[PDB]
Amino acid sequence: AYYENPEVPQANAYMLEAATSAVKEVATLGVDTEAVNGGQVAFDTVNQ
Amino acid sequence: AGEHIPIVPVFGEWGFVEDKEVYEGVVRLTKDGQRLRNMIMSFNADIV
Repeated sequence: AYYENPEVPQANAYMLEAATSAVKEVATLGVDTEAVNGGQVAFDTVNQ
Repeated sequence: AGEHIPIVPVFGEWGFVEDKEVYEGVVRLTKDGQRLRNMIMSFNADIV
């Protein structure tokens, strides 16, 4: 007979999906460029 | 000094419910799904 190991709970796994999704929302600023402005204009305009 | 009131309110999306004014950002019924998405997340936090 063989020992069944923890496969990591589906609860823990489903929570990790919501964990990784939480961080990447606010990372986006509306930016679509490799330089200033481009939908991040709000941050750059208050600097100037 | 002015001959008219020099304070002008702006509004995002403006209109009448029927008898009185109502106005909203973009955010009005956004809050419904956002707090919901958090509920499901935080319920699984207990299981972790």
